Amino acid sequence: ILPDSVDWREKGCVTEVKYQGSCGACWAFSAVGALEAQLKLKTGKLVSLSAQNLVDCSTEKYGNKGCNGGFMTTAFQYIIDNKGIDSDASYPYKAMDQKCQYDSKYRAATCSKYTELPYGREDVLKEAVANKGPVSVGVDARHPSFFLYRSGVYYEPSCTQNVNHGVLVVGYGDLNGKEYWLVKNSWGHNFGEEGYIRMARNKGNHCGIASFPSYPEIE
Ligand SMILES: CNC(=O)O[C@H]1COc2ccc(N3CCN(C4COC4)CC3)cc2[C@@H]1NC(=O)c1ccc(F)cc1
Repeated sequence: ILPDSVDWREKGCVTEVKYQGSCGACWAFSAVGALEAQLKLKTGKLVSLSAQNLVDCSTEKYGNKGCNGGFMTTAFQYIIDNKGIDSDASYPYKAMDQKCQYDSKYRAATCSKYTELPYGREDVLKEAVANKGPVSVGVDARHPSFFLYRSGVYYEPSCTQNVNHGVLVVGYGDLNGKEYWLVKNSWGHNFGEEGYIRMARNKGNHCGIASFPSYPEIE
C-alpha cells in the first residue's frame, strides 16, 4: 500500500524553483533536484546544488553537451566519479557553457549509486516517488501547450513517449478525478503553478513521463 498522494515539498526535500534561461540544462537541474532531496533525507540540510557544476564538468565522457542537453543518469555517475558536487551558492548558474571549475572546498553533496526504472512503468515510478524520494524523468515537452501551461492537470493528445526535456517528479495525487504527477520544472516561478506542472498520471505513459526515470542515493 502506497499513500494516496505524495508531496515532497511538504517534507522539506525540495529547493526553490530555478530558471534555466536559454541554456538546455534541464537535465542538470533534474539531476541536482533529485540529489538535493537525498541530501536532505540523509543529513537534515536542504542545500541547492550546482547545476552549473554538471553543465561545465559532466561533459563528453558522460555523453553530455552542457547547454545542448544531457542525461540525468550520467550526471549521477559524474558525481559518483568526482566524489562530490559544489553548492549552487559557490558555483552559480550562468546559463552558458563554461570551463569546469569544480572546487572541493565548496563540496556540498556526494552520490554513491543510482537506479534506473523500467520503461513506461508508472506503477514502478509511483513506488519510487513514495518510498525513495523525488525521481528524475524525461518528458516530451515539445508542444505549445506545455510552454503555455498555467494550471490544473496537463494533458496533450499529441504527446509522445519520446523524451526531450528533463524534470523532477516530486509527488503525485488526484485533482477532482484527474490523476497526476507533480513535476518541478526549471523555467522559473513564472511557469505553471509557481514553477510546477501537474502532468496526467496513469494515462498510458503520457508524454513519456515514465519512459526513462532515475534517482540517486547517498551512502
Ligand atoms: C535538452 N534536453 C535534454 O537534455 O533532455 C534530456 C531529458 O532526460 C532524458 C532522459 C532519458 C533520455 N534517453 C534518450 C534515449 N535513450 C535510449 C537508450 O538508447 C536510446 C535513453 C535515455 C534522454 C533525455 C534527454 N537528453 C537529450 O535529449 C539529450 C540531448 C542532447 C545531448 F547531447 C544529450 C542528451
